[PDB]
Amino acid sequence: VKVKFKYKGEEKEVDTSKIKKVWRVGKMVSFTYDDNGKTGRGAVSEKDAPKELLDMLARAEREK
DNA sequence: CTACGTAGG
DNA sequence: CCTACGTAG
Repeated sequence: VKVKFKYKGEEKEVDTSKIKKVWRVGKMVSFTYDDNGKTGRGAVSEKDAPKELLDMLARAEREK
């Protein structure tokens, strides 16, 4: 149910509902996410990015 | 080793 | 300022 990525040498999983912001960098989907009020950072490839997330990205792009 | 987007302490 | 991320150049 969550986004799986690697950040600074480790695998992580975050529930989409935790995403704050998302944007595109080449083929990479980059983002920030809530970690208790603290702001995490994560990135994953679009091939490994899950629909919902891709959906958030689209809207964000559409908007702006 | 550079580029690309964006924010973090 | 500048790294971190995935992928290409």
